[PDB]
Amino acid sequence: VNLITRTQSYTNSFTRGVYYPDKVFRSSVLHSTQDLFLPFFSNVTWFHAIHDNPALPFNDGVYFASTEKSNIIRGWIFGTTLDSKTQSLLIVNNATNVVIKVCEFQFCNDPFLDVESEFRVYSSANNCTFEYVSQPFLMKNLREFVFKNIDGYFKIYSKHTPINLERDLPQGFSALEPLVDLPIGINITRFQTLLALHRWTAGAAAYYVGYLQPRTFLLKYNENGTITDAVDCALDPLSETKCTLKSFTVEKGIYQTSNFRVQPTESIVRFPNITNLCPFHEVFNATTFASVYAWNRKRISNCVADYSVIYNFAPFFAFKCYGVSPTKLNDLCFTNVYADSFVIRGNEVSQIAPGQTGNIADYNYKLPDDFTGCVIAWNSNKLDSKPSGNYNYLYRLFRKSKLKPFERDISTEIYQAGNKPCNGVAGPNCYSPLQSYGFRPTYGVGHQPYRVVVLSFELLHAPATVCGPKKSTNLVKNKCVNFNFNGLTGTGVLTESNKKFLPFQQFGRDIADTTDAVRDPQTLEILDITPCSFGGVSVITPGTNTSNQVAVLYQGVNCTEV
Amino acid sequence: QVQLQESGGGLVQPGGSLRLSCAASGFTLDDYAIGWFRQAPGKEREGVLCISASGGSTLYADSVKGRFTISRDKDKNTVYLQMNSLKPEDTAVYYCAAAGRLDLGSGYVCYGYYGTDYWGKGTQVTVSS
Ligand SMILES: *[C@@H]1O[C@H](CO)[C@@H](O)[C@H](O)[C@H]1NC(C)=O
Ligand SMILES: *[C@@H]1O[C@H](CO)[C@@H](O)[C@H](O)[C@H]1NC(C)=O
Repeated sequence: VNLITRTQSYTNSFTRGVYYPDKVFRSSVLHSTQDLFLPFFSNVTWFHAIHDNPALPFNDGVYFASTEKSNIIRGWIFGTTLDSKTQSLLIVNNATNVVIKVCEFQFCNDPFLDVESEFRVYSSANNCTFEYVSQPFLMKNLREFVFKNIDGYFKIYSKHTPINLERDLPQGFSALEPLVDLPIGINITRFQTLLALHRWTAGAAAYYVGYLQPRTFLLKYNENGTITDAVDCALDPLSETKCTLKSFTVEKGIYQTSNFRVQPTESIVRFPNITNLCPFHEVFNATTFASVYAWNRKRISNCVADYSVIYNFAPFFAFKCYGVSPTKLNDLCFTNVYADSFVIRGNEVSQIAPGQTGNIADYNYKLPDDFTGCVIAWNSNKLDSKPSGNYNYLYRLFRKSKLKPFERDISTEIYQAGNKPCNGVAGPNCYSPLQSYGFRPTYGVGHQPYRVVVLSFELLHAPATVCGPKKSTNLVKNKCVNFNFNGLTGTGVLTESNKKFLPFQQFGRDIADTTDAVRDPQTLEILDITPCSFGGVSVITPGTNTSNQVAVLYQGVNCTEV
Repeated sequence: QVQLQESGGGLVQPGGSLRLSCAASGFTLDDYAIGWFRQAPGKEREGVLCISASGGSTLYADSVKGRFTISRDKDKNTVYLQMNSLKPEDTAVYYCAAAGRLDLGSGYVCYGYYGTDYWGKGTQVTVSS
């Protein structure tokens, strides 16, 4: 039942949430690490619940804080959608022990503790994978916890600090000490916190929730090994100077911290030239399909292959492809397409697949085991079946050896299965390796004729010619943008090239062994390339004993671009 | 696939000459017996000429023996019919047809008459008389 409401205020993070990055002792040294932390002076949602959408996202990790003293808060739940369709975490605190479970429980709109039952938390557990029991963690005070999940490993750090009567988060420092690690290894996008109410009875609670980011931190250990101060590396340029110089004091002078560049924003698409469209209507529906032993082959190039209109040409069910996807055929671009249309038996429809053997395969039609393409088969019982029985269709039956991939046999003769020569007469041990298909409208599903069209695509080895109508949106003329050109990945600010690339020229090499003019195949336009604006950053500041004010100087760039 | 289309014809004086040819496109049968047929308005259609596919064994009709010359070319898969000494009784709608050979008693014998698998649109041959 819905009986709880919640309000959200907001506050600053000040400087909190620094946990011992590694369980290693040091002394009187400064250590620089890179890990997940709470960036300083960040955004905090002060939640106040009173008796609601407890769907709080999890992101990468969570920092939780509370100041209640009645032990009203208990346990946590983690998951991605929190239904019975997926697993979820069941870390529940208790005055005696602590229990963690992973199963596809069914949580209601607001799980809670009856208080000592969890039926309202979840109806049942069906397919469970992990269980664990241990000693409980929770034992005028401020209680801080940090939970994270890295490489399928769930780690919790905690700290209980004493606080005076202060309204907001106190200043100073307080390290977090590790407590727990477990191997769960699931995706978790959000989390919920459980409350226990006696019976119900009115209650109130308040807490702070924050999210963490991967940053580089610097920490100062004292002579006993307890962290007393830390410095962020991405807060303000002075902090960057402190991180680079590796000290807590900066003297008067000028220092160099890092560089700056203009980031790319978009991407540029340059397809092959387009003038015409592929004639798909003359292959799938022509009132004629060649025999299986002598199959037709049509070459398709220099046109746009609209596979979407294929469904409107033949009454088939769906595509089946091996090296490509039916829905992704409008993006990939191929230099050549091959169409092979024929008629086979209903039970022989399953006989077209890599790594298969049959009478049709090794004697009529063979494809490489590395086939990259699609096959479309549809029944044609209303056109290739006659009351008297169709006789035009023939298929080979006897052959001396198996057919190689993409090989056809049309030559006819009298097959010999005896020592004596056939001598052109089909007598003893002399047969005809060509049998006519028996098609009738009264036959079964597996014996009805089926029209099969095989489309084979050639990968990007030659200049591409066949793919969908992708617009070559010109990359404006003054944008720091990346570009993908037929396998070449690059970036820069790119204008129109005034260079006179003679019709054969497609790429321009600079003095420094790199491209400075590129070519779009869609329209014969050559494009000029220059590097994106970039430079260095320096900091001018007096000694730290005087003031923290600094000045930032960008090298070689006027105040016109960032 | 298998489609038969004819060419030639028209109106000619008695004793003239004509050439009629029907082209067989898409044919795939190994052995078959194609035949030519004519039908004057008011009479039943009947076979005219037919030759063997393997070697070209000439078979002619009594009424049109000698006057009707037939030739089969495998290069274009078409049958050429030559007409001469035309008579008023030759006025009919001429058709071309294709059918397979009869396989009875472990032998190869070409059979025409009725029971033809495919037929063409046909042409009209008229004698001025
Ligand atoms: C905290 O979050 C609110 C909600 O977006 C935001 O408007 C506010 O600026 C944030 N506070 C600070 C100090 O950035
Ligand atoms: C470190 O421990 C010693 C005794 O073990 C103690 O005298 C000293 O005060 C401790 N350091 C700090 C900073 O309190």
